[PDB]
Amino acid sequence: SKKEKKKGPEKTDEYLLARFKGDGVKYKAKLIGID
Repeated sequence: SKKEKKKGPEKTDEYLLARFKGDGVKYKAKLIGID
């Protein structure tokens, strides 16, 4: 098994801001309730 664990980090909460500068806005807008 020892071999490149899950792709990149397994972060997901504090990591939001990590990806925020990428595909965060795409769903952020929608997950909110825009159009």
